[PDB]
Amino acid sequence: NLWVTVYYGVPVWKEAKTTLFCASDAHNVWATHACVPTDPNPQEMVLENVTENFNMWKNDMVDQMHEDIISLWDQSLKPCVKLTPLCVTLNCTNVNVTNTNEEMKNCSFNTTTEIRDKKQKEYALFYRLDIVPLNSEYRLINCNTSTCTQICPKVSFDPIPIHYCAPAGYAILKCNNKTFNGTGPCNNVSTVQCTHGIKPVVSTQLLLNGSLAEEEIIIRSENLTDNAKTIIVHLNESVEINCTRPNNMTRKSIRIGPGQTFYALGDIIGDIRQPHCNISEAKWNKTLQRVKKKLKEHFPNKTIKFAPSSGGDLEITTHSFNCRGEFFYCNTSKLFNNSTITLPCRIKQIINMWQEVGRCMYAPPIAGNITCKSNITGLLLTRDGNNTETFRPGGGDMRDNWRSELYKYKVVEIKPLGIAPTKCNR
Amino acid sequence: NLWVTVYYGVPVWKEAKTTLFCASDAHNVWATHACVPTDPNPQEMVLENVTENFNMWKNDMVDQMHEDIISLWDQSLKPCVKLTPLCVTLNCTNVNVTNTNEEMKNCSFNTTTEIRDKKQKEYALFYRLDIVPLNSEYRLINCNTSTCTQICPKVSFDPIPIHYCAPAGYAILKCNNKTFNGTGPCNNVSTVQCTHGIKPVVSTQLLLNGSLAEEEIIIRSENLTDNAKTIIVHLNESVEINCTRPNNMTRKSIRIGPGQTFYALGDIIGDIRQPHCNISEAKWNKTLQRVKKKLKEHFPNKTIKFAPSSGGDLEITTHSFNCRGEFFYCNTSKLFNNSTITLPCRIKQIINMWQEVGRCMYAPPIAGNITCKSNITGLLLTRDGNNTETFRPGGGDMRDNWRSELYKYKVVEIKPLGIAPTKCNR
Amino acid sequence: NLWVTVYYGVPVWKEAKTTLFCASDAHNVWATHACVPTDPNPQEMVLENVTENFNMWKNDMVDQMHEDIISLWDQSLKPCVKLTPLCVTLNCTNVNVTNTNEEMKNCSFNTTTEIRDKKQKEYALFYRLDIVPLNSEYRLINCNTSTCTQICPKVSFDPIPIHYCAPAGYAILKCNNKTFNGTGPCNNVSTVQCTHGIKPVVSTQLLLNGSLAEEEIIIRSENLTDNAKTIIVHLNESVEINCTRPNNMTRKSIRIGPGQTFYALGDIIGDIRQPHCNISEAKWNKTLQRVKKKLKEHFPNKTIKFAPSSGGDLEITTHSFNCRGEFFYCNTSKLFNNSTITLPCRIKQIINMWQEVGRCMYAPPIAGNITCKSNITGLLLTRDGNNTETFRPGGGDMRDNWRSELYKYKVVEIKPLGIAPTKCNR
Amino acid sequence: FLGAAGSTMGAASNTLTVQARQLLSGIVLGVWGFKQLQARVLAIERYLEVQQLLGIWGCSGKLICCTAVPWNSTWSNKTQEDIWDNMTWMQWDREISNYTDTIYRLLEESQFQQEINEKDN
Amino acid sequence: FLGAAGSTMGAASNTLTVQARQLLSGIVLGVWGFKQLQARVLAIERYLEVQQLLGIWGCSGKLICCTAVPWNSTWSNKTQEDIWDNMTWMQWDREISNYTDTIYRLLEESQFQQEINEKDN
Amino acid sequence: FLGAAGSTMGAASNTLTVQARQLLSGIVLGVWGFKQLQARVLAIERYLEVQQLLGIWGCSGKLICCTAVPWNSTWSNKTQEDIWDNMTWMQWDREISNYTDTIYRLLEESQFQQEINEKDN
Ligand SMILES: *[C@@H]1O[C@H](CO[C@@H]2O[C@H](CO)[C@@H](O)[C@H](O)[C@H]2NC(C)=O)[C@@H](O)[C@H](O)[C@H]1NC(C)=O
Ligand SMILES: *[C@@H]1O[C@H](CO[C@@H]2O[C@H](CO)[C@@H](O)[C@H](O)[C@H]2NC(C)=O)[C@@H](O)[C@H](O)[C@H]1NC(C)=O
Ligand SMILES: *[C@@H]1O[C@H](CO[C@@H]2O[C@H](CO)[C@@H](O)[C@H](O)[C@H]2NC(C)=O)[C@@H](O)[C@H](O)[C@H]1NC(C)=O
Ligand SMILES: *[C@@H]1O[C@H](CO)[C@@H](O)[C@H](O)[C@H]1NC(C)=O
Ligand SMILES: *[C@@H]1O[C@H](CO)[C@@H](O)[C@H](O)[C@H]1NC(C)=O
Ligand SMILES: *[C@@H]1O[C@H](CO)[C@@H](O)[C@H](O)[C@H]1NC(C)=O
Ligand SMILES: *[C@@H]1O[C@H](CO)[C@@H](O)[C@H](O)[C@H]1NC(C)=O
Ligand SMILES: *[C@@H]1O[C@H](CO)[C@@H](O)[C@H](O)[C@H]1NC(C)=O
Ligand SMILES: *[C@@H]1O[C@H](CO)[C@@H](O)[C@H](O)[C@H]1NC(C)=O
Ligand SMILES: *[C@@H]1O[C@H](CO)[C@@H](O)[C@H](O)[C@H]1NC(C)=O
Ligand SMILES: *[C@@H]1O[C@H](CO)[C@@H](O)[C@H](O)[C@H]1NC(C)=O
Ligand SMILES: *[C@@H]1O[C@H](CO)[C@@H](O)[C@H](O)[C@H]1NC(C)=O
Ligand SMILES: *[C@@H]1O[C@H](CO)[C@@H](O)[C@H](O)[C@H]1NC(C)=O
Ligand SMILES: *[C@@H]1O[C@H](CO)[C@@H](O)[C@H](O)[C@H]1NC(C)=O
Ligand SMILES: *[C@@H]1O[C@H](CO)[C@@H](O)[C@H](O)[C@H]1NC(C)=O
Repeated sequence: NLWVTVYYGVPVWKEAKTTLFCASDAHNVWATHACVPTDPNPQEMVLENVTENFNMWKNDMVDQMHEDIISLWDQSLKPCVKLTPLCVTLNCTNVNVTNTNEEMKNCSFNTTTEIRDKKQKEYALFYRLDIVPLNSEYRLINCNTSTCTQICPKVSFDPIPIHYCAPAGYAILKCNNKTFNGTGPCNNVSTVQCTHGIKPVVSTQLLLNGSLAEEEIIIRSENLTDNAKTIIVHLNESVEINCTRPNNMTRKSIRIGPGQTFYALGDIIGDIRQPHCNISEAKWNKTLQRVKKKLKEHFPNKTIKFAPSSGGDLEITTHSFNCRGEFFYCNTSKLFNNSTITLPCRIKQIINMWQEVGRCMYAPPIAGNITCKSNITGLLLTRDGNNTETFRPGGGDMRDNWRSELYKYKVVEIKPLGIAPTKCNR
Repeated sequence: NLWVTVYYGVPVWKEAKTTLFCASDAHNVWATHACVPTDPNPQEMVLENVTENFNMWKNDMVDQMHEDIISLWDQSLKPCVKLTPLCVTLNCTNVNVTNTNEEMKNCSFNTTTEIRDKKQKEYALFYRLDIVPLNSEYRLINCNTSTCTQICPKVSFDPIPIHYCAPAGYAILKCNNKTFNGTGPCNNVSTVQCTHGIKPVVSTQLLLNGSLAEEEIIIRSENLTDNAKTIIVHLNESVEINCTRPNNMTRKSIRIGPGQTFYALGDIIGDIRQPHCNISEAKWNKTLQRVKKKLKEHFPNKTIKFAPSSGGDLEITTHSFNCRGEFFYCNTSKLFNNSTITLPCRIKQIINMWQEVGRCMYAPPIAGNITCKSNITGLLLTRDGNNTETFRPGGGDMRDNWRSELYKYKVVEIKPLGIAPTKCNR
Repeated sequence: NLWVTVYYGVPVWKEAKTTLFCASDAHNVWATHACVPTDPNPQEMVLENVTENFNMWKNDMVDQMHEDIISLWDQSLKPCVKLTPLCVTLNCTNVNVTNTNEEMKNCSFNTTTEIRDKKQKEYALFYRLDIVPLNSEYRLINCNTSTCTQICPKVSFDPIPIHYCAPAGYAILKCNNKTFNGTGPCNNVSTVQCTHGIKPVVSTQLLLNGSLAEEEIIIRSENLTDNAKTIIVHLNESVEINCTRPNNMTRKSIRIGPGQTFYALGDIIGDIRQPHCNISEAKWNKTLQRVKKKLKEHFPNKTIKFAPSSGGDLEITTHSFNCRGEFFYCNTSKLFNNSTITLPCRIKQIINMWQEVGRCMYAPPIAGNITCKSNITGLLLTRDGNNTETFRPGGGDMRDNWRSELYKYKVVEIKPLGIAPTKCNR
Repeated sequence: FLGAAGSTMGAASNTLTVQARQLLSGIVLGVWGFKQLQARVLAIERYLEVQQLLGIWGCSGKLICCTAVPWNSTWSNKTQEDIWDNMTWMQWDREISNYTDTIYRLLEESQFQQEINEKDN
Repeated sequence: FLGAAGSTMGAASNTLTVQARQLLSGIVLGVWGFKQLQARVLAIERYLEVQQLLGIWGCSGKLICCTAVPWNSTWSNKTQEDIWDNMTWMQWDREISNYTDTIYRLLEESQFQQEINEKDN
Repeated sequence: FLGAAGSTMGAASNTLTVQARQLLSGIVLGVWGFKQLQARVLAIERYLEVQQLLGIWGCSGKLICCTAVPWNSTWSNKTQEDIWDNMTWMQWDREISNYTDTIYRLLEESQFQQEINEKDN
């Protein structure tokens, strides 16, 4: 005869959807001074002779991290200077030019500063992407649906990596298979407490400063037959990108409200150039050839063509990214049709980023001569609709940007109570 | 000899005043999406051969629920559009009339919308209960003491039932005696985890959609000798009430603040009628006869008369209630002196409900043709001061409305540690 | 042979930096109705034959209490009436005078009260310490950097004592040596749960209503060789101080902001005197002689001189303190060069107290005839830079005021798990 | 929980399992989150206080327990059969309510004496 | 924790100490404070639920346990040596997962029968 | 708590009941509520950490405990009578503090060996 027996701590792990807590290494927007320090001590535990199913683009951790970075940005942005007084009619005109570049305007308005007293004229520059004409006469673009608060310069929104840990009784299993395509089973799975790397870099159509793939190039997509679901592609090797804004601009510290300081462009000292990105055309051509070869591996020897975006907004049709303080939008039609390739990039100031109804932000200018050197490591492709497949860069949903890093993490709760038979009496 | 002995979990229950947590069944103001789902599973446990003292109108649960519904309303009302810009002088006049109905005015003002720019005239209708004249010239009634925020139409404040549960170690004893009059001892008491029904319906002088009594009619009152303490009467059978606002009104979506939309009455399409409640006069006469018989049972064969309210405010002297989006106030002087009885009801918009200093609310109009069918199940009576007793409908304190449902619930903490003698040595 | 053994609860206490919770005895700013009641039950436990090192002016408790009283003041001050509308140009003039007292002005402005309507003239008095001229024409002093909210009169900011307790596993050791000078070892140390007395009295250069020293006078200072570090001196015996504002002033309840009420000085009924503090000159001379004797005990028979402040702001150079509703600033140059000594004191209204960027407060006037009787029990001295030492009253850092009471408290966590050898086998 | 409370003391002594069982569960963002968080902290604090009281006596982890201390007569002189077959738990506690604290102190010190007697090894 | 999960049932039965150990710690103001506070309340609630489940059975405070109840064959007819040397704990649970609730009810009532048998004193 | 701390090791070994007792209580809405809530979460976490450390050793639920492991001389060569009658617990810890981590690891692995020896059944 046999008797049931209770063991405390057998290795059984249940499903997901619990809460994770931050952990930062040795100010900024996602408060580093508000997470517990990470004991770095890189420690894992390989689970030999196991197998389990990952379902990447349905994961919990992606949703938790996105919904949490929204709650960090929109909470650090709570106490900053608002903008409602700065929405008067703006009497603007063109700026002095020397070479063919319109784009910037020398606007002038009347600002309430000491209440029921003399109001300054207080000229200021504004891009012709932050201005709508109410037909000479103009206004801030986002003063029709939402009023937003300038991100205070004392804090900096450049990304430093975050480490998402799990509380007791919860472990994050990590799949270390090289050729893993997001979903399905995989072998050689380790267990972890705190996730690696994952820098919250916001971008579009070009994952920047992201984690490289290994061995070959992988393709991730909900259903390759479906058209509306996004497509993510990692890169065998990073493609260097070097993007510069070559101007020297002055920062007018102007008053607006008692203890309300607003920072506007003052003047451009020197030549008026265009903001632009640089890519190695030979390297990009090799990368494009390799990735299209990988995708033709996924299709029955079908010829594949690339085309730019169709009709979206400036946040979608362009490689929207965040440099050292400024917000760039680059028309990437050149890449997708020893010699470098140049991308013309327009810089925007009042942006509606994450596409919220009720949110925008004013980005105070940086004092000129800003450069960003980064690595393209990801491609966000979608196809629409004869015997040909056409791929276009495509964004919209920001979650995919987090999905490209957390593709190898799931959260599981431990079930320590196990029951099994043996010869034991009482 | 005997020895004391410790038992873990003897049935002893101590007194009250702990914290309860919500539970909602399968949006609105009292967030349903913020309470844990109720495992419905109606489960109780009758306690045979017990007796205990209930003291209804001193209970904790009533105070907790009222203080909590205030914290829900005044927290869901936090992010809605305020009203300070909409308090300018209003140049109004009368509306077109055809039959004898003053009551509505076609006011006109100057609204700040784009700041330091042209301000619209923007006519809007307003009831002559939301208007005070500062003697042609008028103003919003509640722009002298408090500024309040319109309840955003996307959320709906119609009541759905809430279930108040108890945490571990706390049980809510429920008295199931039919003839229970709120206070005193009662037999056949069960124990519960989560309370039944209890819909947070706000009303006055007429409990609507409330829980019926059983067998006979009961009378509840602090001290029948005292005059200032309220009186509650349940109903043997519900009296149907059918109250209609027979107009078709337009909703002007108007701008006021960047991202600040205010909704005012646009126009009335059709005939101008009066809002009016309907009651079955035969049914009400039978109910009144039965209830006055029950009250004469409580008095030494004393003749009892009913009279309307004396001198209170419009929130007290009238059957103030909340229909599908609108706030009705009905002069119930007809009931208390095959043929129906009609009550003339005036509708109000900016109300100070729960009678707070610092709170009101703007109720955006509903798009016409609204009806509310409900059951009168309670009477709130008070008497004032020869050889006669006169009863009048009377409100003021909103807590009594919750007291009519939670009259059979008390919270008790468990004392599992018991001590008793037996022959046991160590 | 011996074997290690585990004892649960040996007396070992580790270091500090945990969290403490308030406790108030049987409204005001530091909410008494928000701390758990203190079970008074004065209970301690003397630890015979122990010794430990206290390091007073590095303690945790001082920082926690200061950072917490800031979070109480700046949270009770959150819902009060703001001041932005009251910053218009002020057309003022002098007040009627009879004797040589300028100091008060009969200002007049235009207040927005019903929005886009007639604005009152609404004269009000203001001290010539709350006014800056923007050269006839004046403005509120703190309408250039920060807007602040008047402390609502319904709450009173007079201090009542707070009791700082420790949670479980944490005990506050208290050194009862009489001659203890803040730092070093001391004998006869007891253990406590909840601290004694400690009233949060904000002052400068004169600790008021503070705890007396015992036996002799003590000197506390980071490094007597260093000059920038503050110096605290307790008093053998309290020196009585009696400070009066002998005027009868009217409180104009004025509107500004719908539902907002601002309280300004109305008029002075009677004679126009000066606010002035009183001290017993004989008692102060004896106290000064004793304290300088004590300090010469600390120096090699060096002659010591006292001089007033050098060049600080009105919050530093003067005995700034808080009377029954008003804020006094007294030029103490008389004390430091049967007959009383009189201090001329100027009263301020909009103060920047704790010296924050972004904070001030409007103190509504009290209805005349205010007196404060208190005991000087502490001296805040600093020295600067031949063969002489010169001491001056000096503040700036408010933390020192809390350091004068919590000089005999440290927090320690218990380590109940002890290990030791004995003859025990299993 | 609260089962045979109406039954006699002896009858209740046999059905004490349900109260012990249903003590960490039921009968099976300031909207409401803080409310249930505070409730479920109070629940575990109550459970842990019961565990502490059971531990500091000789009944840590036992539903049924016995002690060495026989109580004084002054608290109650009622006969055993009348106590255990005619009376419930509640007004029995009410009878002992004036003496509850003393027995707790008597329990804990009797416990210490038993350990130090067993600690001689 | 999650160690020999890949090893056999018997092999896993020997290395269960780490899961038992690392349950109250790791592998060793609404910004983030509420996040970690809710996390560390959830951790202790999970640990206490495990403690309660062990307590209401006859294994309160034991890593290894035996019971009196022998299970019926319908749940599993696999041989012992195959069971403890061929598969892992997870597939065993998946085979039993349809029956886990029944055994816990069988476990708790078995304890009640055992305690009442031992309660005859 | 912190009673005979000034007395000798042997004297302190007799009055350790108070420290064990007063660990879940005292010596008997962001104004202050969050402060006391965080305090009373920290209290229970500390108590549970002590309980865990006692449980994973052979001392779960015992104020006095003995172990099978004898320590090496290197940590201390002081005589027993001097140790238990001349100094206090704190200076003893300070002497041992450099070795506390090692013994805990030695404690837990010694515990595992004793179970597996007793697990042969
Ligand atoms: C983009 O790629 C680099 C590649 O790593 C660098 O490789 C060079 C040689 O290939 C080596 O000399 C450097 O030490 C490597 N590391 C550096 C430069 O940090 C990645 O390291 C970065 O992700 C990118 N480099 C940037 C952003 O400068
Ligand atoms: C008011 O009373 C009804 C009564 O219940 C209804 O009774 C009729 C016959 O008497 C029966 O046909 C219905 O099924 C019953 N239930 C209904 C109509 O829901 C209560 O049910 C409600 O509280 C009220 N009815 C309303 C508001 O329509
Ligand atoms: C300042 O000192 C008093 C001193 O204490 C008082 O002493 C007198 C006689 O010396 C005695 O009659 C009183 O009862 C004592 N107590 C009082 C007056 O409260 C302190 O008690 C106070 O700290 C101060 N007195 C004040 C502020 O009135
Ligand atoms: C705007 O700028 C133009 C430049 O010609 C100037 O003439 C005009 O007065 C300015 N203001 C307005 C109101 O047009
Ligand atoms: C702003 O102020 C100036 C003062 O010169 C006034 O002329 C102008 O009309 C105002 N608004 C405009 C039109 O810019
Ligand atoms: C990846 O890069 C390596 C580097 O040499 C190359 O050999 C390999 O062919 C590449 N594979 C793909 C799929 O790009
Ligand atoms: C980008 O490339 C162009 C090539 O003509 C070069 O002139 C320019 O300086 C580059 N920008 C950089 C390196 O920022
Ligand atoms: C108000 O309406 C009346 C209607 O006769 C009109 O005459 C008047 O101009 C309007 N405005 C004012 C300021 O009266
Ligand atoms: C509102 O604006 C109109 C513009 O026609 C003006 O005539 C009126 O006086 C302003 N205020 C009043 C009195 O309604
Ligand atoms: C309650 O209603 C029933 C229904 O028939 C009736 O028989 C009874 O008399 C009523 N009692 C009272 C007190 O209304
Ligand atoms: C109310 O009763 C009257 C009776 O004359 C009827 O005309 C009216 O339609 C009723 N209202 C309703 C049913 O909404
Ligand atoms: C200010 O007060 C003076 C007092 O002479 C008066 O003459 C003047 O009109 C007032 N207002 C202004 C704007 O000066
Ligand atoms: C304030 O209003 C008055 C109304 O008489 C006006 O004369 C004055 O100029 C306005 N502002 C000043 C200067 O005080
Ligand atoms: C303290 O006061 C006492 C009171 O008489 C006095 O004897 C002693 O000398 C004083 N000591 C100092 C240092 O002031
Ligand atoms: C302060 O002392 C002076 C001495 O001349 C006296 O006249 C005055 O009344 C005193 N003030 C008080 C007691 O408030």
